[PDB]
Amino acid sequence: LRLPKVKPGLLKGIYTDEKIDLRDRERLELVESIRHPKERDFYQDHTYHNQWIARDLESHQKIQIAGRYPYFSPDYEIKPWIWYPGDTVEVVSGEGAGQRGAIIAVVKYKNEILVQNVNVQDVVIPASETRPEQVVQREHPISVLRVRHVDPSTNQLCH
Amino acid sequence: LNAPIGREKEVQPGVNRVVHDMGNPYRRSGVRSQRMFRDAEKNFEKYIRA
Amino acid sequence: SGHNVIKMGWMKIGGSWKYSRSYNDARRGFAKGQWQERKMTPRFMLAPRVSAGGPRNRYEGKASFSRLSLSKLLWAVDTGRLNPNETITLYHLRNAKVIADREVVWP
Amino acid sequence: VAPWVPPPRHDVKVTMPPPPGGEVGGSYGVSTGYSDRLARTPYWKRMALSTYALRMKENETRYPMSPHREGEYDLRYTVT
Amino acid sequence: NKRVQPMRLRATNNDIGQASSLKEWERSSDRKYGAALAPPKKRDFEFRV
Amino acid sequence: RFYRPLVNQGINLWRSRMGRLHKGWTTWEYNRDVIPDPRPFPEPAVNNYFGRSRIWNPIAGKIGLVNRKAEEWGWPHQRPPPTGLRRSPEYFPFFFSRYFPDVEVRLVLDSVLNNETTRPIFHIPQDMSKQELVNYLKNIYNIDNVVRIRVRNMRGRRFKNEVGEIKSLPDYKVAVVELDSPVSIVFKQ
Amino acid sequence: PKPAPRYNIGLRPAPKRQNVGGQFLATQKHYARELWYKRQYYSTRPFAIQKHMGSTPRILLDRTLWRSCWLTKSNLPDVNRWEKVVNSQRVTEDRWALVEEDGVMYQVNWKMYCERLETELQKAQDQLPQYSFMMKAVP
Amino acid sequence: GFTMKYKRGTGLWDEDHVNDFDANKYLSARSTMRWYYGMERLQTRNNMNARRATQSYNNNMGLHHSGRGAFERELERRGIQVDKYPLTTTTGAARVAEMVLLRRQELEAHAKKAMESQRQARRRDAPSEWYDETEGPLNPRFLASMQSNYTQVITELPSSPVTGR
Amino acid sequence: YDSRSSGVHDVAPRDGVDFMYEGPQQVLPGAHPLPLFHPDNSVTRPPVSPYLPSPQRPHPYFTTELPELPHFQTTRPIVYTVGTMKQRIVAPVFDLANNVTHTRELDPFIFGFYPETEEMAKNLSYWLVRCQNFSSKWDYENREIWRKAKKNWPNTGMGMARVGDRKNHAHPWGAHSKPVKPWNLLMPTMDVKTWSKSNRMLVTLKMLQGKLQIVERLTLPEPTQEAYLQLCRTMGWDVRHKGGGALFMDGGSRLTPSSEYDRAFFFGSFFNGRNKLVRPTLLCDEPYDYNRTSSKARTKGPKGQKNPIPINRFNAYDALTHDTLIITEGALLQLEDEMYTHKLAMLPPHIRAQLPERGFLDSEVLGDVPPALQTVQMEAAARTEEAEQAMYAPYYDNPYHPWQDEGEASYAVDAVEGTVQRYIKSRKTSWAMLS
Amino acid sequence: DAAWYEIPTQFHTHTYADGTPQSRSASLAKATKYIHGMPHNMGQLYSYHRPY
Amino acid sequence: VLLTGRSVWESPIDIDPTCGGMKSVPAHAKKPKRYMTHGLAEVGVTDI
Amino acid sequence: YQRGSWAPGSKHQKHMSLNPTMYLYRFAGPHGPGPYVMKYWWTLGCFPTGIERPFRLPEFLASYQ
RNA sequence: UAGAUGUUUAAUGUUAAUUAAUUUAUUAUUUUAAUAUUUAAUAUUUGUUUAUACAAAAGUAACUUUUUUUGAAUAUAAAG
RNA sequence: UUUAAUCAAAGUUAUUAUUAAAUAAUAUUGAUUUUGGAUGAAUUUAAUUUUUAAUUAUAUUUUUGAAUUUUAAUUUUAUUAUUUUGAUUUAAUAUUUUUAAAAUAUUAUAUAUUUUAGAUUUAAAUUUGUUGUUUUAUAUUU
Repeated sequence: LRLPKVKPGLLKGIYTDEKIDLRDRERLELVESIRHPKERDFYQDHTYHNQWIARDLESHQKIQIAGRYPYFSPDYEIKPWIWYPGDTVEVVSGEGAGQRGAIIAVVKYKNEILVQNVNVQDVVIPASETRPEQVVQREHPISVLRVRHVDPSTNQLCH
Repeated sequence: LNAPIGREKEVQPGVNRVVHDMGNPYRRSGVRSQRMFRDAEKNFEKYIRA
Repeated sequence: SGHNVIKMGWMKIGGSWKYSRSYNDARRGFAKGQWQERKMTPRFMLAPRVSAGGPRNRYEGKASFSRLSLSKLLWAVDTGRLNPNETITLYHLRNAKVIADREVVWP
Repeated sequence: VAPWVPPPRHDVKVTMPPPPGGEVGGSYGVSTGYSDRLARTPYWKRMALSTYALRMKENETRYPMSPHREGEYDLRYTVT
Repeated sequence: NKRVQPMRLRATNNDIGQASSLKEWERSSDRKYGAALAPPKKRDFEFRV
Repeated sequence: RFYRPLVNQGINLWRSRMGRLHKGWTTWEYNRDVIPDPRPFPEPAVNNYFGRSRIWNPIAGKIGLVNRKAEEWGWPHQRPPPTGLRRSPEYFPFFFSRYFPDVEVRLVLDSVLNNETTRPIFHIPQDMSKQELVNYLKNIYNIDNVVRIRVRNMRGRRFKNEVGEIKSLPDYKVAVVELDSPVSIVFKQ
Repeated sequence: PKPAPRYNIGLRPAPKRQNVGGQFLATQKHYARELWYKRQYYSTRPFAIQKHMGSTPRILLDRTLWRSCWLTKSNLPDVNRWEKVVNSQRVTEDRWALVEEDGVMYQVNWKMYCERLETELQKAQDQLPQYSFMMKAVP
Repeated sequence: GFTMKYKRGTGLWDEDHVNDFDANKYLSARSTMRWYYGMERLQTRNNMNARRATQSYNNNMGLHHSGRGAFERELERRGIQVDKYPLTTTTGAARVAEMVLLRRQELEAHAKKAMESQRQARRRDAPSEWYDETEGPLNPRFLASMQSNYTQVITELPSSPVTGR
Repeated sequence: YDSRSSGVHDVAPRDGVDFMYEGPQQVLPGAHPLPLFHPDNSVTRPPVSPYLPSPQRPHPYFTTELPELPHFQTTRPIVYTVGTMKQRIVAPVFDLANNVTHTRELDPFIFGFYPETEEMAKNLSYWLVRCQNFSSKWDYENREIWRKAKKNWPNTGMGMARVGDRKNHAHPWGAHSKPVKPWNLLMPTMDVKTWSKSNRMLVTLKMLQGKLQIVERLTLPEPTQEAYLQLCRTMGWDVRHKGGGALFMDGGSRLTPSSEYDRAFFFGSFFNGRNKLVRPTLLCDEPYDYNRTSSKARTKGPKGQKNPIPINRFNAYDALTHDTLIITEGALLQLEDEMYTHKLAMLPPHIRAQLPERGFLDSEVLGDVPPALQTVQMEAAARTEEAEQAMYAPYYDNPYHPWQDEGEASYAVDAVEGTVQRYIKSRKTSWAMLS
Repeated sequence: DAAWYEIPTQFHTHTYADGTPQSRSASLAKATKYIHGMPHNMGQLYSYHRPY
Repeated sequence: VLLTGRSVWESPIDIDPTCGGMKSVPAHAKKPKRYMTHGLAEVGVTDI
Repeated sequence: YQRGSWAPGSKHQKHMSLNPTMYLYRFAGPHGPGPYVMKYWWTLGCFPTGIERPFRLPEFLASYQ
């Protein structure tokens, strides 16, 4: 909170123009050949211990997987459901605090909302050899925790 | 950043700023602990308005 | 915030422990009790004990009264705690708070 | 499992609960007597099926002695 | 505690009193006022075990 | 009150006589009476292994019946069916079996594709015997040219999902039904 | 009434188990540092993050911890803002920076002050005749 | 063991003779209610079990739930009162509380009329020597309260001291 | 020290907030020749008082009857004691409409006890330790770690350290041999001497500062929270969370005292700010402890007094974290009643012997005076007790006329039984005590 | 205060959107086979331990 | 749901919040009733 | 015996009595999976010891989703 | 320079009553469990050529679709 | 192209979390799926002993050889405990961490402050005829 935060490569100091990670899958033929022919690595096909036992994840692994899919909790939905397609709602806080737009769709189990023109991003569409790389702009699901309704008379906050 | 209940404009000025709410610590807990504290921001308004 | 190293005085924490041998004994509650004096026999082993009970054995029934000074009484009737019209007994003293109740034990 | 848990030993009285076991032939180990039929029976019922002359005849006390085991102290009122 | 003194060798009447004279004992009628020092109550004559 | 044991030998210090050993473990201190846990820790009674050697637990559970009670007749509410009916072919769970069978005979589409095979192969459940299958082709699909049925009780297939959680496909059986006539499937081509 | 054993008066945090201390002095829990931010003895003190060690907090901002760890998704909702307390109101003004001038220090938008550096530097390097290239994990 | 059961329900309010060692030198306004509803709970939650106990216990010993048996059932029929001292009951002491509440509401009614007399009797417009500050200045945020007493503006003191005239 | 010799202040002013020093003719914000950590003027923490506190006038209140509003006296007559202020304390009471209805004396014993720090400390030192969650201060011990019992390796042949059964504080799984469990701690004791005396010297400091204000009634006309917050704006109680807030000792009106609050106010009294609400008494119960010798070894909770002071009393931590004290006149009467028999027993004999002359000892029980105005609850219990003063008539165990026959008893000692018996007209009335 | 749920939301539901408890526990175990196994909507899983 | 932007109401997955725990819970399980419970639920304190 | 530390990825020697190991061929070090234990992660599927579990998720959110 | 005749820590330190520059006095030589060296330019590894019998227990890191019998049910590879 | 050879590493890394521990007096036939399977003995744990029952004092007294104190108000509330407020408050808070930055003194041998010289027991404990015993420490952070 004290000093500015810019692109992680500019004031940090190690500025590269193209980082290459060799541990990826694409670069397998680049590493599996760099090492000597005399560097034999066994267990290429079979492991030693029994791997069809059921096991947990790393500590840090759950921590990542609990934040992605939180609705797997019991009753993650909002206890009364008051957001519906066609509602007249305005955002409140966060990015673009104060825009007005009508709901078009609701993702109920996630406590979020698809609202016109608010929080619009470019849904890139990777494609196989038939179509090229396609990009498509599309507004995104935003949480209902940060939107309130445009009262058809007072046009203010209204539960 | 404080002045008696009537001298509320004369604080150290700021920039684009909108009073969000009062920092009632239970705003962090689950929504049933924010269904309480619902009107406690409404009620507190006219207490600092003359 | 210091260590009363015996025969050396108060010492800083983190200080020097080279000279705190008998202090590491006192903290452990370990009591030698001057027992290296084997040579000189104390009055303990040579003191004939009278009275298979003891010198002041307060056996049941021993009439050991709790002393009440008379001058403590004459000071509480002119202070105003005791009304000299009435037959002053043990009830008033306790209630006039002349004497506490820890003093009164049978008899 | 137990089909038909047996009834208490001597629930002949209509108001007061049966005496502890052993006294009437059973297993020593409780100083009370509990007839579930007596408790579940409500009060207006328990007083209905008796008369005052009879109520004073099963509240009857033998306190220093047992009413069932002759010559024996009331093992409702003993230490154990 | 520089305040207190050494506990004496033989008991004293204020020690035998203060021990059972706290607030917490105020209702312990028996054993109050040194009942354990008096000669026992003359037990009942119809007493038996 | 309990009065703590005492360990400061000195002027008296003669534990050799009346002093009974109080080195006996200090029950008074741990008096918090909730059992510790056994030092060789008994594993959970759930079977963790999932490979091809997944054995079947013989030990008969407790809640197993108390759920098959309430699923043949409401257990805590409705009264038990009379045993003459309970042990009868009219006991509903057995009734719904002589007139409403529920099996799953999944023929591998891979077997009879464009090729022509006189021995189709079936992924029949594990309860169904050889005869029970023939009587299932002849009565529901009217396939009445079986010669011999073989049996390869195969364990269901394992796999790990994207996270990496072990899952399995319900066990089945492979029954190489020797047909009389070469049957194929005319894949539209 | 023997006077109260107020060792750490409040509200300095509890001690850490010295060779000295009464049977009543409640030290810090074994394996738990007493100065929260001093994880690593030379850890510099955080800037605007004070963990509300103590009773329930009177006013709890979003950037201050309370029975929690830091979390940029929750402890800092929008980094372009900067929450204060004016007249007991949790207000969130603009974030600025103390950029330089002729000899004065005037605050400019902290989102604008960082849009330059993210570009004026990124546009500085790309016009430098090199090709920086780090290959990670050479076996 | 010995824990002084003869002191539990014997406080004036409902918060004494109860170990609340788990306190906190600042209880939030949400955490004060819960502390009241707490201390209010373990007095009813306490006895509402000691009533269920002794009533379900008499039902098993063969008595009336209250504790009456055969004899003290007859006496009430004969018209004799059974207990020595009939202590004032719910409807009794919850009725006395409608006395000392009803005369005070009438005493505090007439006190409106007696206060107006001795306030519209001595009703100056210039305050007496108390309006001096030769010793210590006045509290101007208080003068806004004495102002409704007189007509002359007390709420305006010069920057110079006020001799108190 | 004096490291960091550069790099602290950037060598430039800020944009429009930094001012250089003009000179010694103008005055800076905050400057004062006294060390003040909480610097306050009469605008930020305005004392609600007639005057302004000063070294000239001993207290910011009237010391003499101002004749433009009626004068009330205290309920109980005032006698001056050791720590008293030795001067009249006439304090103007207020009305819920922010007015000044009448003026009223204040008992020097309670409100004029000149403060001392070496005793208000005992009030704070008691609180800062009593107001403390003990059960949270629970750590494991050596014998709660669940590890092997055997030495984790033979101590000799191994190239290791001479250690067995590694479950100790040196290891990242062990625990302190003598750790801090709740019941090891201390709930300090606090008697009535040093609790009252401390508290009475806090309601005096709250006067000497001028933050004291007596109120007629604290009832809200409706049980909402709006009527609470609106009551503070008109009466002027800054109660925002940051600005200094009020302290509400509550006791009902003057004519209708009540030890409990008003359901209207109590329900509106709940607001997340610098507001408090305390019981209208300064005295407290006598400290006892039953588990004084760890007899009940199943206990949880600190050693010491098992009768702690409840949090909603008047303490020294919220006496200062809430600046303004707001007493109701009902609360006043109860303070003067419960402290009455206290100040009288705290007088010398030669002076205690003049009280029966000066109308201090007019006993409402001997009828020498009509009964004093009592609290709504404590009068209700006096109407009940007076009501049943008759049911004990026909029995020889009457509490109001005990020992009716101590004039006719004829005590007779017999030497066959250990008995001194008494006869009332030849009929034995002693009772052989059952066992 | 009977509002507090007298059957916990953590308990695996009856899976019967019809409106009645589907076989209670009896049948969640039949449908947990559908959970510990693979659901019906399930498309191409990514991992290298694949069913076939 | 992002691509088209359609609505979806019931979750597409039959979560088991017990993770094979209900295999040990009798089908007649239902929590008891607790009188004089603790907490500010029965009093909806929207004021603070 | 037992000269280094007690973790399986330690530095000095050990013994099978004091610190009995499970024979783990090649696992990940404290600083991450080097390019040797990933030659399996893209061919074998999981690290060759069998004990670690193949969290292949964020690749699935890379390609398929 | 500097109190003094030398071994019981200094603290409202972003008032645990604060909210944008705190730039927090803070670290136990060794018994702890993690990492990092040094031995280490290393010791040891290094795959161009030999002569084939069957059971069981033993594993199940494991897959299977493809011919078990004319027995119904069951099971057909793998160490210590 | 010449480098006579040498000489240095300082002070920053993303993107995801609400779990532990103590506290609370309102449950309870054993935690990890469908018994026997012959219709029968498989699925039996019972007995007057500080026991998942846990005790408000300092006196007296057994050999003073260590032992140690009695209903508190009799069915009255020291009770074996969780819930439609991330249950409540307090106390504690972490890797996958994967991150990483520059040419001053010398140049024929005594160890930092650059005027070039001078200056040198590694510490702690241990040893009280051994201060100088014959152990310990690679370093870093907890």
